[PDB]
Amino acid sequence: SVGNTVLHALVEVADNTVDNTKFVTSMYNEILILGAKLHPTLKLEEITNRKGLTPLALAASSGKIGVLAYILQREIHEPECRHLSRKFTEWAYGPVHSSLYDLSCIDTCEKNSVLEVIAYSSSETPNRHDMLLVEPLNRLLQDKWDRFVKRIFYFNFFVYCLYMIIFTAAAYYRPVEGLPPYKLKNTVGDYFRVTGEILSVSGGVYFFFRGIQYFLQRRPSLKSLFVDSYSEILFFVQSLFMLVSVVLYFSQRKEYVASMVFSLAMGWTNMLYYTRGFQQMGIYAVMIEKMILRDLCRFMFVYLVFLFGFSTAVVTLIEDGSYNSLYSTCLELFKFTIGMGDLEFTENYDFKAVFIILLLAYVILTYILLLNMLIALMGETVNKIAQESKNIWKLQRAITILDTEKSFLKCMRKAFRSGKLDDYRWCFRVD
Amino acid sequence: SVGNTVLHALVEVADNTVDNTKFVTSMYNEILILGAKLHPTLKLEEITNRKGLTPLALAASSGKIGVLAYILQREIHEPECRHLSRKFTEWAYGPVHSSLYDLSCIDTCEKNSVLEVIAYSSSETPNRHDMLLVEPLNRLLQDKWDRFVKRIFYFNFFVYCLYMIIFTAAAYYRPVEGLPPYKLKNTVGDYFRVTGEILSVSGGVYFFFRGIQYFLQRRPSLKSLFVDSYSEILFFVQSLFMLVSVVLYFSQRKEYVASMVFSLAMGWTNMLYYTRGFQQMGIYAVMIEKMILRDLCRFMFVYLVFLFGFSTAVVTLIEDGSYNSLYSTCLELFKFTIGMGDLEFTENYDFKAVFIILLLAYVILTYILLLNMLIALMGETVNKIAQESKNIWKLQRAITILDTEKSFLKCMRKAFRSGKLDDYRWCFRVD
Amino acid sequence: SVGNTVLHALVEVADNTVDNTKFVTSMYNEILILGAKLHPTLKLEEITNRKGLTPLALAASSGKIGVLAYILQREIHEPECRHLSRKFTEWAYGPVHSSLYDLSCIDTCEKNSVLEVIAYSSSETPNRHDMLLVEPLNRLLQDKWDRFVKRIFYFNFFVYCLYMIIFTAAAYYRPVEGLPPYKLKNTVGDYFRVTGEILSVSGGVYFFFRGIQYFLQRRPSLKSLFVDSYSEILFFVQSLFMLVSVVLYFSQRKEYVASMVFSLAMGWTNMLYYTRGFQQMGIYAVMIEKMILRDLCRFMFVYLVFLFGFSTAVVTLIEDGSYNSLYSTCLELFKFTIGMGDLEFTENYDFKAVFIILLLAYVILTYILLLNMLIALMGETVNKIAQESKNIWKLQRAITILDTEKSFLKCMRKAFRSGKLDDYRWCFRVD
Amino acid sequence: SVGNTVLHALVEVADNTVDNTKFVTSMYNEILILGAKLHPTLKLEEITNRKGLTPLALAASSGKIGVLAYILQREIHEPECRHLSRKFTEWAYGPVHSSLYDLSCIDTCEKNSVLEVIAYSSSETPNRHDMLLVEPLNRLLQDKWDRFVKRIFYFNFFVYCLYMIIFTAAAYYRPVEGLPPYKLKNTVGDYFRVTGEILSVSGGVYFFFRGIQYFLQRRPSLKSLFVDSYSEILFFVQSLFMLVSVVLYFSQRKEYVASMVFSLAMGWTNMLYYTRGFQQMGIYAVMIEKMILRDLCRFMFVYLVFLFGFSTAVVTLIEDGSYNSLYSTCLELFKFTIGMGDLEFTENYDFKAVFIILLLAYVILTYILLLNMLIALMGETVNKIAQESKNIWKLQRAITILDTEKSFLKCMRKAFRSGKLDDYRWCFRVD
Ligand SMILES: C=C(C)[C@]12C[C@@H](C)[C@@]34O[C@](Cc5ccccc5)(O[C@@H]1[C@@H]3C=C(COC(=O)Cc1ccc(O)c(OC)c1)C[C@]1(O)C(=O)C(C)=C[C@@H]41)O2
Ligand SMILES: C=C(C)[C@]12C[C@@H](C)[C@@]34O[C@](Cc5ccccc5)(O[C@@H]1[C@@H]3C=C(COC(=O)Cc1ccc(O)c(OC)c1)C[C@]1(O)C(=O)C(C)=C[C@@H]41)O2
Ligand SMILES: C=C(C)[C@]12C[C@@H](C)[C@@]34O[C@](Cc5ccccc5)(O[C@@H]1[C@@H]3C=C(COC(=O)Cc1ccc(O)c(OC)c1)C[C@]1(O)C(=O)C(C)=C[C@@H]41)O2
Ligand SMILES: C=C(C)[C@]12C[C@@H](C)[C@@]34O[C@](Cc5ccccc5)(O[C@@H]1[C@@H]3C=C(COC(=O)Cc1ccc(O)c(OC)c1)C[C@]1(O)C(=O)C(C)=C[C@@H]41)O2
Ligand code: NA
Ligand code: NA
Ligand code: NA
Repeated sequence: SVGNTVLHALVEVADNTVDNTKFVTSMYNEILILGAKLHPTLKLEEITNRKGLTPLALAASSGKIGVLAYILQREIHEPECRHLSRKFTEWAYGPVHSSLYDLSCIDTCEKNSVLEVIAYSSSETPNRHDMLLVEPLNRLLQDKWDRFVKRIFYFNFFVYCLYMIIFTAAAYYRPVEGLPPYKLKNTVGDYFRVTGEILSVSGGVYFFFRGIQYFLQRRPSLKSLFVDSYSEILFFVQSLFMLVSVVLYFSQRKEYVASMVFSLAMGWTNMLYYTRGFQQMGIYAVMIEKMILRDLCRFMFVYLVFLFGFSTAVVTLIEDGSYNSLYSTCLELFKFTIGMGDLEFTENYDFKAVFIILLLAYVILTYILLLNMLIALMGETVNKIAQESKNIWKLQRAITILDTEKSFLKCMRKAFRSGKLDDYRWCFRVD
Repeated sequence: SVGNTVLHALVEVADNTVDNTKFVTSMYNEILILGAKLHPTLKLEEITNRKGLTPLALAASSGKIGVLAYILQREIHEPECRHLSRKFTEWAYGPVHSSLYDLSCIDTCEKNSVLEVIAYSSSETPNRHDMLLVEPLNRLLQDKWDRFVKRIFYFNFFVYCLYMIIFTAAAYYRPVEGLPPYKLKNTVGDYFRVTGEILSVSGGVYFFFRGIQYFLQRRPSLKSLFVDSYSEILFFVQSLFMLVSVVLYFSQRKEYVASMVFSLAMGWTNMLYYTRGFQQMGIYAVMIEKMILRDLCRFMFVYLVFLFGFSTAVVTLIEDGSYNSLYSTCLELFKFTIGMGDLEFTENYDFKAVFIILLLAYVILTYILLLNMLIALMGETVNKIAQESKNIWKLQRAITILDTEKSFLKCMRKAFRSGKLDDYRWCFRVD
Repeated sequence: SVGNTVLHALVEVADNTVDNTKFVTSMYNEILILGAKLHPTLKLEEITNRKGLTPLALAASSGKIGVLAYILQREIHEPECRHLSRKFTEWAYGPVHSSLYDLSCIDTCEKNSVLEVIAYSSSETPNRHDMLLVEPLNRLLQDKWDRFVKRIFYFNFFVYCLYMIIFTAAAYYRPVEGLPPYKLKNTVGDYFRVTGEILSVSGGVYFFFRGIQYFLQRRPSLKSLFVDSYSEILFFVQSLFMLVSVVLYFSQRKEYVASMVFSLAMGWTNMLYYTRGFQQMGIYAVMIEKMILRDLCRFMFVYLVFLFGFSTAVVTLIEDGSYNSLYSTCLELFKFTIGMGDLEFTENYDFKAVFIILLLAYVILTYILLLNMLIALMGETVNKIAQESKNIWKLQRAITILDTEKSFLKCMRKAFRSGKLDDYRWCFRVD
Repeated sequence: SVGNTVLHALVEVADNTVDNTKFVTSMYNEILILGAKLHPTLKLEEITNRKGLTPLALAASSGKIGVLAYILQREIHEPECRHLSRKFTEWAYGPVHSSLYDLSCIDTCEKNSVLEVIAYSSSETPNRHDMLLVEPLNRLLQDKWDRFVKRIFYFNFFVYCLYMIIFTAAAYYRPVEGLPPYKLKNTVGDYFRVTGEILSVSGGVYFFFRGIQYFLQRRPSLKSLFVDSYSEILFFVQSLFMLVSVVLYFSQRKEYVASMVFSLAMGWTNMLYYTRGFQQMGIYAVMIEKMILRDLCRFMFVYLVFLFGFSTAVVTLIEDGSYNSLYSTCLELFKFTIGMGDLEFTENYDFKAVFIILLLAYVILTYILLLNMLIALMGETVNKIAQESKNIWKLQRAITILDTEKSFLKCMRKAFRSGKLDDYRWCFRVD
């Protein structure tokens, strides 16, 4: 009905349990063998459904770990069936076994490769996180990293550091005259300043168009828009602030500074994107992302409810006879959170006992709030957050490898390890 | 002796263990079959005890989850006994099993339904918390939520937000002249102000009478008054502050403001009641409630003992030669807890070493106390607090559904799924 | 060699493991039966060693919980041996079994009873903590609590509250003239003041002599002096401060205030002693004690090493050209711990970069210290600290019951449950 | 190929698992027996590879705890093979077994002893950490500690305390005249000052040469430089600061103070080195070392990225119309971390909303950072950090014993327990 065959149904049946995995594996193997015996001329696994996914691509995209692990490491040691295998063993010693894997459909299917569907999954799949631990995929990604992607990624991080340093210098040394745009001066420092500004705007345009390219190629669902693509959204919003700053700058508004500094701040925090992909340092940025997306909404809602309620109570209580505004009272109550609450910031009230009782209740409740946030987050420290962060680190490495391979910047796409070692299957030697 | 029958004794025997659950289940099944064979004209499970509870209602109210799960999903596949079943399976596929459950006695018994006794239990029962996860009850509550209760609850939350915004505006813009009540002025701003005040008092009266209705219909035991009914108590106390404010306002006392701001503060914090029912955000309000009721007493007693002891020591030590009162010293020592302790807030003493030693001991002991509070709370985070909070979220969802169904605001009570599909058992189709 | 018999050796063999406990139980039963058959006229278990301990008292004092549990609940249902049993079951129903336990040697041996050795042991024994959960002992202690000790303990806590309130009032309203003792005034307030002072000194003398009595009766080893007897030490030191205050007061030194306030502070914190014995509120009172005795020494040593090192570095760096003392610099660096560190508290230096680097290093290191303290304490929260706190709560209840029974304040010692129900064995009915 | 024999390769087989440990045990026993039967005159285990390691030294250095445990406790009870054993039982009681272990190759091999290779390994080995718990090694190290090393270590700690007190006094009382060196005055205070300075520089020279000696003896790889030899690196850097201070002092620079205070601060914090060796107190210093080396880098990178980004945004936003420098803004934003952030530290801007939004975002993000650091560190508290800290404590105790034995300060190296009890195997009695 959906253009698929029995193998896609087999992929759908599996639920990453031992018995169902073995059942699906047995059916998959027997069906492949019988299909080869019935139709030796047909490629059984190359039929794509209406979504353009092969059974291997469907297993990769659907989060079916057992099926993917079986298929990628499938090996056959009987006549009339060796042509259906993907793994081939070259040497068999005690501790080490050297074997050739098939890179076909893993690096490219011309629509949807295995690494692409794994990396660019919706993140709502059951356990895609561990799919990169499968031997051929793990070693392929590590080889791609150590070969050429590592240097390219470090170069991109260095270039981003230069871009941010130039942006910081250009923004720091912005002229303080009124009503932009500003006329240049013959002093060399001003030529360096405008060169830095031009480079900053160029980088902003680059990130803007890269963000548009990402959103058009990925087409986020608008429900998982922030769950995935978080770093891309932050880079795009930083570029949006940069371009709004350019518009305000040429529109003769000093409010361009209001945009620019936000972009500047975002730009520096966007260096955490490059931190992700490091085994030790990337975990921290991953945890920041997950806390902001997942655990910050409820805390900020409850905290702002308490802050607004008690600030409205306090500002109602105080009357002039300084701080008479709701904003000032909100700031004074927020100061308690940062350990700078005066607790006698005004005397412009009647019923001092009421004012002090309100502030003490706010303090006690706010510390209860912070304590409950801590407790709620520490309830998830039993192997959950650590495993999730290591998994996201692996996924970021995979995504970086895929993006760098997509760019290649050399008009040359060849990045295979062993080559076509007839069975031209793009072998991959693993020792 | 208490008007009950053997089935209620069977309910009492069970203790939510596998062996006793199976034993009680076997006895219940055999008793029902034999009773139907002996008295085919009698409804065996409809006999109520002195408390008006059927054996199903007793199992639900008593926290006997195994017996409840057996009864609600009871199915019979033999002649002469099909009329004793509640579950009826109509289709049996691999992944799909479509069945009709019996809603009789779950939505209403005319005195005590299953959902009512589960939701309004004393909370001291063994395992009521997971009773809402039993398939017919979970599906029924989710159906009621998604059907009509979700919109009504969101509307009530929106109306409460409007009420609180109006109250905040009316209280913020209160006149600052002396000796209320204040004469209405012809300016439109004062017409809006008095309209907002009238609406605020109307909402206060509404919450006051709803609190009275809740306490009269529930009749809390005065020992679990705060363990359950916490949100209702907070709403009622907020309304009490509002009405005391009205009395003081018309009694020509400025002290009405002292009441009003507390109500205002409480009103905003009472928005957390609407937060409960959200799977992610409601856990925070649940944790706040549990910490205030359970853990705050211990910490507040120990902290106040240390604060009062050291403040009495300090105020005794200092002598005039500002802060000479016990209240001022208590505030100055409290300031250490919020990171604003001066540690040299006065020089009006002899024995500077004694004063500084007292303050340092207070600081060290207070941080020891806060550390031990953290430790004691973190000792309870091993899958306990999180599970309790998820359970309370489910219970609040059920309570919201029951209250909304009780109101109905349409002079129409019927909210059944499948209707009378002869055996008119108010079927509920689950797929 | 040590005056003991076979039963004491059997007690020593046990190590609170299932197999060794069963072995010791079998040997104890068989040797008791054989001894009764060989010497029917002798009481086998009444022989005491050189320490005055019976085998039951040795098992209780040595922390051999399995042997104690077997002996206290020993029951015999065969002829020629019933006289060797302690438990006597009178009724055996399904949910309830009504039995008589032997209180002989549990309430008194005239030297060392079971409850006395359990409560007043060094606390270094293996599992004295769970010995109070043994059915006869748990029910006996709960019965003693609910019968008469509960009211006496609450009365003592109330009297201590009155004593501390009187002390706080007398010390707060101390005269501010120089050179005590102070001549009285005919105003009634001064008569109340001197009456309060006399009552405060009387309470101090009472606690002084009670502390002496405790230390003479227990004779602490001076190595477990603080691990046990912590509350008694705090009460004794509070009384010592009171008596030193009396001496300084009559010695014409204002330094009596230096003593008095410490006593006052200690007195208020000593209310936590009465908090212990409550299942919930007592936990903090337990945990604080442990943190002071166990976890505070190492943290304070490391923290003071860092504080003193960086304070010496800073005070060396700064030079006059206010804070030039080591004490002032130590206070200014301590202020960082309480969130009140200025970070520019002086400009009296050369090399501002060095000063700021030192302060930033101190801040980062101190927050690492606090973080590592938290981490180390949280590493022991996996059922260890909480269980110890519950156990110490039970032990404090037992100690309170024993002390109250020792006092009795009625010239009447009998507090047995069932009496001499021939075999007059001071029965205790458990249902 | 590497100068080894079969025993070394067999030792390399083990991976500290039960099955491979048993396999290696059986093969090692059979190889030794057959070699003795084939070559009775040869010492089978004395053959060293190109690294100078015996199979025992290889098992110890390679972190093969099971093989080491078997070899060190090897015992033989058959003829023609007793000469191959190391453990010899002298008495066999029920709870006590008194046996003689062979100290040969444990105290010295003349190149690489067992204790030396265990203590001075790279720390990257699988399970060297628990090798010190092997009965002969644990008892030997405890015997060396209690015999003579405990007093020597406490003497060294006392001498270091005197050195640091003298250094603190000499640096505190440094003259405040310009342009060192300072001329000695005839007043006795300056004689004490110059004596203290000479002693401080002498201690610095001592630690400098001891650091060089250590680095020459170990030759760290420069990649594991800080993970092991952290304490020696800190002592060496303290001495480097001392000697740079000496050079600047005689170079007529006041900047010597800039060096001296660092060597003062480090010196006091280097007392934590002596804290290691206490069971309870040393864990804190171990945790500080691990926190600094492992976790501080990533947290400080992310924190400094946020601080620098928002400081650049804020300093760009503010314009003169005080704090106009990036350094001042960085300090003002750092103040939020220590609870002293003003949140209105300047008004020299336009767009107050932008400034306040930036500061609030920085505050919220920084507290998210601290919360995530806490969470990440608490995720590793499930028996991981505590066990590693206890292990490193045991390692430091062993290192202290080895260094003290290396010094001996008595021109006498003999420290064996039982001596040559014929078979002169340097027996060690364990009971
Ligand atoms: C798009 C979103 C969701 C976002 C954009 C801005 C407004 C952001 O605040 C938030 C909301 C916020 C505001 C204030 C405090 C905390 C969170 O979170 C990010 C967003 C969140 C941060 C903090 O997190 C990071 O950017 C670090 C980071 C971690 C992992 C990544 O993969 C990453 O990719 C670039 C970046 C930085 C800001 O962009 C920033 O510099 C300022 C001034 C505000 C931060 O909104
Ligand atoms: C009736 C009780 C028990 C209660 C009423 C008042 C006085 C309360 O303080 C307490 C005690 C207290 C006082 C100061 C600090 C902490 C706790 O807790 C609640 C009560 C507790 C809070 C904080 O908790 C909440 O109301 C949020 C909430 C969570 C879950 C809910 O189901 C809920 O239902 C409305 C509300 C808000 C206050 O009502 C408030 O706004 C002020 C000024 C004080 C709080 O007393
Ligand atoms: C005898 C000891 C060991 C002790 C006596 C004094 C000096 C003490 O500080 C300590 C050390 C100290 C000093 C400063 C901060 C923390 C700890 O701990 C107790 C001692 C510890 C405390 C804090 O702990 C408690 O007394 C609460 C408590 C808990 C459990 C109990 O069984 C108990 O019995 C009375 C008391 C209170 C003080 O006595 C006090 O009021 C002042 C001014 C200092 C405290 O020394
Ligand atoms: C060589 C390193 C790695 C080191 C040397 C200096 C600069 C150090 O800061 C660090 C980095 C640093 C800076 C500021 C805050 C935290 C960490 O960590 C240590 C180093 C770390 C510390 C804190 O840790 C300790 O020395 C305690 C300690 C624990 C365990 C040990 O075995 C130990 O051996 C001596 C010392 C103290 C300093 O030496 C010090 O006194 C000052 C002023 C800075 C600390 O650099
Ligand atoms: Na904290
Ligand atoms: Na924790
Ligand atoms: Na603070």
